[PDB]
Amino acid sequence: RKLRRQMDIIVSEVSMIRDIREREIRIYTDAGRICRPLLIVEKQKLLLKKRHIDQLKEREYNNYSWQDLVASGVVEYIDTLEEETVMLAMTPDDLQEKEVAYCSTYTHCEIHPSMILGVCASIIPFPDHNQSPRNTYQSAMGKQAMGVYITNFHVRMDTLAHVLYYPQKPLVTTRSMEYLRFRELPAGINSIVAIASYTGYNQEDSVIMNRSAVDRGFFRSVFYRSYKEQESKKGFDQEEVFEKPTRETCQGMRHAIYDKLDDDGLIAPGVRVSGDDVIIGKTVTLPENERYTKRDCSTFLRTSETGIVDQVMVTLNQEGYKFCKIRVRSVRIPQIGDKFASRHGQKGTCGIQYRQEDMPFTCEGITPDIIINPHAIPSRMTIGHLIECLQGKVSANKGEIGDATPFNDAVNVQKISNLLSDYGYHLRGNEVLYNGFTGRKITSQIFIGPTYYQRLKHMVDDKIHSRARGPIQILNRQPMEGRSRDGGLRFGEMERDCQIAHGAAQFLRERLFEASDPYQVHVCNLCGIMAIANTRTHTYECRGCRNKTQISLVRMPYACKLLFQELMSMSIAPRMMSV
Amino acid sequence: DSACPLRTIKRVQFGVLSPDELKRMSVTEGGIKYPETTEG
Amino acid sequence: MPYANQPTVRITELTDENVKFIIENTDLAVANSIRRVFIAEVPIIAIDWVQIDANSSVLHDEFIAHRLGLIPLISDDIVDKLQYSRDCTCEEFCPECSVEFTLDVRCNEDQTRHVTSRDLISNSPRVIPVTSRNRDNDVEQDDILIVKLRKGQELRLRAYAKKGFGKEHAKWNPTAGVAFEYDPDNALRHTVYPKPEEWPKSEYSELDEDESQAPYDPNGKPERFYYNVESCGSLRPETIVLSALSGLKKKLSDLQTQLSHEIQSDV
Amino acid sequence: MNAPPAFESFLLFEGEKKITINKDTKVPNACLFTINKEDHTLGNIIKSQLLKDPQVLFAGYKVPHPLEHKIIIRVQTTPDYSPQEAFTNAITDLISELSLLEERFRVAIKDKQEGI
Amino acid sequence: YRHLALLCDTMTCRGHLMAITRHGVNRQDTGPLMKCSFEETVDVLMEAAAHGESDPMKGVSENIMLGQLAPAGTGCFDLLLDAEKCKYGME
Amino acid sequence: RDGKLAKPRQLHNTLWGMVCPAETPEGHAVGLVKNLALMAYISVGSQPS
Amino acid sequence: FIGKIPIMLRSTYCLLNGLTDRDLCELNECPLDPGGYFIINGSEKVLIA
Amino acid sequence: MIIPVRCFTCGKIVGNKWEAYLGLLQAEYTEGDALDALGLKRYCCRRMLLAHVDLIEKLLNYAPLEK
Amino acid sequence: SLKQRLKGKEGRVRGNLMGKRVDFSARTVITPDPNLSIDQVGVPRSIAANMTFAEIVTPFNIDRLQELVRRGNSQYPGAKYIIRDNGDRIDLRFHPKPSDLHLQTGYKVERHMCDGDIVIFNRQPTLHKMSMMGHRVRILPWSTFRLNLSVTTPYNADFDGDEMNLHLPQSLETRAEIQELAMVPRMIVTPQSNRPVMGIVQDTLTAVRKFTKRDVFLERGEVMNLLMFLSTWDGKVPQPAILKPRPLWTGKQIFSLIIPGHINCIRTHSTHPDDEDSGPYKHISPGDTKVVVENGELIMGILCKKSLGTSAGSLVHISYLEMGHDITRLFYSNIQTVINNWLLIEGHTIGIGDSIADSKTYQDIQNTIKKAKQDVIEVIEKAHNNELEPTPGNTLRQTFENQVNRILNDARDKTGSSAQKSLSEYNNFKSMVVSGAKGSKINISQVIAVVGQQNVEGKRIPFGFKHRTLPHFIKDDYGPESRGFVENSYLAGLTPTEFFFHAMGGREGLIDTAVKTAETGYIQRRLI
Amino acid sequence: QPMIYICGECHTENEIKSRDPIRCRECGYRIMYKKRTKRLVVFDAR
Ligand SMILES: [Mg+2]
Ligand SMILES: [Mg+2]
Ligand SMILES: [Zn+2]
Ligand SMILES: [Zn+2]
Ligand SMILES: [Zn+2]
Ligand SMILES: [Zn+2]
Repeated sequence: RKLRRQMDIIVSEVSMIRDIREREIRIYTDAGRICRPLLIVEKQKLLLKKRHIDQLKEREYNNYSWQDLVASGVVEYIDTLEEETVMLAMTPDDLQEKEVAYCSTYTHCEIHPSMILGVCASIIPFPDHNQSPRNTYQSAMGKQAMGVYITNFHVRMDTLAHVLYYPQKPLVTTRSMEYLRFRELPAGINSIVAIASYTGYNQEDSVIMNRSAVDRGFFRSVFYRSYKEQESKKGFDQEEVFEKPTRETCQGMRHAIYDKLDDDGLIAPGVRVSGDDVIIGKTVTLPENERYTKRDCSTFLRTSETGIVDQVMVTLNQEGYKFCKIRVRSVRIPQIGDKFASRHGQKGTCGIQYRQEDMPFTCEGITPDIIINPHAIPSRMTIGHLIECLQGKVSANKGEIGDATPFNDAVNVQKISNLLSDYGYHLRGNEVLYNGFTGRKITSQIFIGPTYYQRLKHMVDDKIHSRARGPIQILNRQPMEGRSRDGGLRFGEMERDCQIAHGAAQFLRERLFEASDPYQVHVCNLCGIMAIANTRTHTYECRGCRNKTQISLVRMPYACKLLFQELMSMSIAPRMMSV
Repeated sequence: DSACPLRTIKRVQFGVLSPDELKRMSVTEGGIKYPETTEG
Repeated sequence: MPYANQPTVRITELTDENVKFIIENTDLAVANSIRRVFIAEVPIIAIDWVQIDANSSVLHDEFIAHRLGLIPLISDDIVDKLQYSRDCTCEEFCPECSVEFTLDVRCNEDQTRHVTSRDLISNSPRVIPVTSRNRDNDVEQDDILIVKLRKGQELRLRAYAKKGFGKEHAKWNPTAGVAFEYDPDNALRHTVYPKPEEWPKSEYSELDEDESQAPYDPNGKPERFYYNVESCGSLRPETIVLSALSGLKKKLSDLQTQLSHEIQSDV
Repeated sequence: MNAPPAFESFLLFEGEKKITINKDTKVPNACLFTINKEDHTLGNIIKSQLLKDPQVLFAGYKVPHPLEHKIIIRVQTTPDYSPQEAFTNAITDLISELSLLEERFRVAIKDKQEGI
Repeated sequence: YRHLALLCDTMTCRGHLMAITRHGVNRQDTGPLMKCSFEETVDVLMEAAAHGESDPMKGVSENIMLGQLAPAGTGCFDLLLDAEKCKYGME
Repeated sequence: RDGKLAKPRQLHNTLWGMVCPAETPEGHAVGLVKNLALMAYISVGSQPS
Repeated sequence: FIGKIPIMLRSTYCLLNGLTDRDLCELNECPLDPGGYFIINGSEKVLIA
Repeated sequence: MIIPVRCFTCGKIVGNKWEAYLGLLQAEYTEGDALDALGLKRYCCRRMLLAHVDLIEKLLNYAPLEK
Repeated sequence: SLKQRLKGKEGRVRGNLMGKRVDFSARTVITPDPNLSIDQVGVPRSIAANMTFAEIVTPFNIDRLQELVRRGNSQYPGAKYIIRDNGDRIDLRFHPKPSDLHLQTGYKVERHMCDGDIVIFNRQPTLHKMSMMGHRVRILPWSTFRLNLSVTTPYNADFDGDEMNLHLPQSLETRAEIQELAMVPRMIVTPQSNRPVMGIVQDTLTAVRKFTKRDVFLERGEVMNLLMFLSTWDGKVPQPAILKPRPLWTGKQIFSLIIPGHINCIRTHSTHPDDEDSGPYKHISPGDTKVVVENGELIMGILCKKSLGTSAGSLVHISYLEMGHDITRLFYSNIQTVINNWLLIEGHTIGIGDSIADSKTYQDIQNTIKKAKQDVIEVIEKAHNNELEPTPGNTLRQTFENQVNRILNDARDKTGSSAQKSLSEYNNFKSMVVSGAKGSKINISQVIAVVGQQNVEGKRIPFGFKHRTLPHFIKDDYGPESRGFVENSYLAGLTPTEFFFHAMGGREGLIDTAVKTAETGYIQRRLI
Repeated sequence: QPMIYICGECHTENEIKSRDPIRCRECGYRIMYKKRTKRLVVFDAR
């Protein structure tokens, strides 16, 4: 250890584990050991002294860095096998002092306990007041929020992007945020939330969002898709070329408006594409043997994607061909359906958007931007949400970004309450509100304050399906995805079981026969083999028995027809015996 | 169409498909003998 | 019609950015409705048609269009002589239902060119300048840094401003914050404070320091409704209040004329 | 996108009528008023002035759906006074109220501007 | 109690203590189309073919498969038409 | 099958400061996909001569 | 010549290893992007431990 | 990405008060006194500047594709 | 290899034959809508302009259906196809002169879905019979489905991103089948448990609890505004409870005008003293605990989950049994509307003012938790002195764990009882728990009390760190703080050891949720 | 006026035809961006 704290064996992970009772020493020098930086405690006294903190404070002027701290032997890397041989203190302020002695031989000391939390879990403020499942749910949702994901997003051409218009720093921030660079690239807005049950449209995890707010920029976002198209020449004379396929003088126009395409074959930037629009135009050449030789193979935009063209790029890929990438920009305003979620593990969907005149208001015209329901708090015990609203109130009034470092004994709820009462509000954070519909005061006093909400990337315009009678498959003649977004919904075994339970034979018949795959087959009464040769000259005939009089009609799924045919193809003869 | 308006299948009897029945039922008279799809 | 109210109003502040007035001897419904027509149905002029024919700014086109439509426009006395662009007998614009704007800025210097309100040049001198460009004869006052653009980036747009209610969009919302308060000492007990002592004391309260609430007034009802409007520059406060009252009068009179047509059309 | 244009909340569509008048057969003198393309700005004032009468036994209003633009006001009156008369008298009372208040407010603005 | 009763009685109905699963239906007299669905459609199908069995098509899954009105629920009965009553019904 | 069904999804006392206790996919891969703590560093490798 | 080993972005052997913020911007790169992802056929790939 | 033109909650035109705010900050003024000095006197009109990432500056450091 | 075409999942018999993909289906996120009856769903205009319904032209429908054909696919209420006698389909978009199209008797007109159609609504995973109930449509504009709140309990739906499937029947026989067999009013009482499957839910429930208190008095304007909302109303305002000094209607009166018909019931509010029914005041309750609905009028009581939600003998249950499905489904859209508009005047919130208790109670909590730790130390000393005797049938470790766990659990229970007796009638936690909306007594504890022992696999936090639980504790530490006990509240924070231990406790719950999600339909498939 | 493209690194309007060596002049960079359209697009400022 005396060597590893200066230099002979790499101050980095060369663990030394002396297992006393077992009588072994185990020195590991290999890749894959998760180490951890921990201070050193010699004789119940830290090796870190004010000289080190002062030298580190003047970091930019000195050449004193973390490496000079590790060379000085005050911080060493303890891996896990060495951790089962050391006695730690969480905070030096205690656990190194005198009382009825818990431990008199400490060996190390945590730098700060909030370093057991990862990146996506260091965002959540007051993560010690929340329930742990909610903290994991936040570590999940915090990876699905919208924001400036990187600064150079105007020169990235990514398949899917999302840029929140006006993001904000948090007001109640964890002190480990300046290292994840969240003040630089945030992912939310500091909405004024009020835990009220205003009119009913926020029950069961739902939110009432101010329409005036969303109409002044609150939570707008752009959705930058990016399509791709290569210009291949695979077989000789099977050349594909970017070119506006005009009309006859080329075949396969597919009946779409090609007005947008420039002569090159690519739409120009700033042209409001739509559903029945073609973005790229290719014309592959026929084999020149057996219209002109140019077929039409033009990329079509799906109706689920609309917007305006932002960039058009042309270049040679590594395969050498010409290769383009268009970028279609779409502005999304938050509306009924979109998912918003706090930093504390509470997700909801906007159920209605009232206007400023209709929302509640305090004595000073402050209207809530979001009204989450109270029923979300008790069964989830996210009491870090409440404290976050309170600290955000005190912060917005005072003027300093509040501190919500997880394990800090100088941020008590009582202190936040006194700070808030020092500024003219109710100390617990409640305020008397009014009802914008009528004007009367709401009897109970609604909890209101600025909390940090996020816009998740689950917008409802990306989730609507609807199939009336659409594209059918070639083999099974079951429904299939097409141009429009919907190809169908499965009527699985569980739904079949439920409809069996109801007793609805007719609806189950419709769902499994007449809404998926209806078919009529002519079958021979004598031999159940359906190989009748029906004709519009009215000659029903069964080769196999020499019988043209005993043919009957049978309705059955084309799936059942294909099954009986794939069976007949194995010499298994299924005989639909109508008698 | 007009062939004994639709009757519902009441039984499905399984069996092996004889050679004579398959030959009589087949629509290719001689049987497929040219491995190519189309010539001209 | 022998059942009307005779209200009394007295003002307490008339700054060029807010008015504070107490409306006495009125019903609560009428007070809340006057507030709602402050926030919702007072007509203001704002941009509602942008055509960006040159944009190199790091902000995209919809961003500039939005941020530009949320610029406030002096709409003091030329909103009563404009007609909603729907009832105009014209095609999409005219000097009677619009105010044409233009913008043309490119940064040819190294230091960033802050594009401001001043850069928006209008077609009508007094009808609308962009606010924060009130006058020069009488602070940066760039009503927004609408875009910051570096060397080589340009911005050319052509904006038209129509007249609108605030129910159509938050653009045409004259008021910043409409404050409302009645019974500041909680006499009617329309809120039932738990621990009435911790609650702060209203600005309009008339209560000693030892007392927390006012005693219960069983017979009384809401009266003496307090207000404090503000302005986004687009319309002076006094005019906001007057136009709200005129708009409510017009709403009710249109309702009455349609009701008369309906009653007389029926038996 | 199924998102209504914001101008639907105050503009009549094709020939849809601004105010319609039915009669409910539950009680003797009641009358339902469907006011179209309005909201609480014009509901609660009419209700709270239809209620200061000594002859209107029932004044109340309802916005049946907040995503739709409609209100219904129900007025039941004494066997002398008709509901139509009660509604029209309430609307005239409100217009007189607001006219008085506008004149008072002009006087007050001028007084504050100059007399002080 | 109805549901526990019916499930226990279904399990203990053939005297055995049948594993009420695919292992159970493999040891019943259900037709080839029923067991066709469970695990290995082609093997039970070929076995039933070489032997020449028949599926009476009285089950529910068979009629549901062949796109016909399942013998249970709204389909348990058949409807006719009445002439003498249709006399009383001019218009 | 290399890990002989030793319960891997549980949080182990050994994960202190090496893996975040509150970051794991809430679906089927619960406890399997773990994220690294904020000060956790992996050894790079050193010859033992 | 024996091949082309992929290069981890912002490693010591990248074209971005010792460049400042302004240089990164001149090469059109975010000075906050961490590094640690290969670029294989245009798509960034990260190697999960 | 740039200082919003209006407070989301109370509509107060706040887009003109950001360069003045940065000026006051580089003038030894604290954030509370700077916000009160600029007239912002509510939660909402204050959170617009108190918590605002000004990314257009780190987004202007990239050269433009048009010359 | 044909045998492989006919094989397991994605095969024919199971994939393309038993469970197919169906036409006339939609799916979008669910969002609440308290203004819709329990038998109604709100479909956007896109999903309604896509889906159609084949309607036959009888001489009754002929003018209307020709107007619909005239409108065309473009405008919303229109038609997509016209199917002639022989069965040949005409596409209303590609006719050169659509006006020339004349329809006769027998033609079909596939018309866009319109308000009043029946659709089957499903939430995967469809477990019980009450997960494919059928509703009427109401086309109200925004791009999300919208269903009432009392219908969230059947579907097990919460409006945090759930999608729900809409199937539109396409014939009169199937529409009638669903109308007379599967509608949501006909599926209130489940045959599985003799219970109502859908009862009043959280917000309306806390609101009715606060509304049926005997101290709630309404006045003229409020009672008229509320009566405006209940659809089954005679039109006669009842004579108020308090007449002079001022006309004041009580809450139970207005609630008596929404009880359907003459229902007779007797129930018990949650906060009912057990010995209240034994001494005097047995029928004049001093806290309104006893609910007595006698002849349709709420004579006395305070309503809660034990009185109008998903329970045997409930007011909703006997409402169904006695008055029929239609009157009962009117009994749900009147409670919701009335009380959910009264909630605008009353209001409900939750704040830090409720997650705090008075100082005396916080000191009582701390004193109990100190005594508990001292007694655990006493047990540990008896164990290290070898004076502990094994309880009959258990080892010494087992009796040690039993005694320490009994002390800790009695500590948590007494701490929680003191916490719950520290509350005020105006507290909102207590309102939501004595109502029935959400939260249990254990949560009111864990917010102002000890959080409690964190068990993992049914035991205290193991010695997974070589005879310790974490490197901060010394070896052989069986004390409370060293193996799970979290003495701090949620308001007072969690010390870093307690936070890791609480995470160790909650990971088991997440794993349990994962395994239950994996096993949802296993037994059901196996024994269907 | 043929299709006008812009070089990603020297920022010059290159104006190349249908058949084209997509490289740029005076700077051989293959990456090229198309120029914004000249048909007007109208944004509602809301
Ligand atoms: Mg769910
Ligand atoms: Mg739920
Ligand atoms: Zn035959
Ligand atoms: Zn005009
Ligand atoms: Zn504000
Ligand atoms: Zn070039």
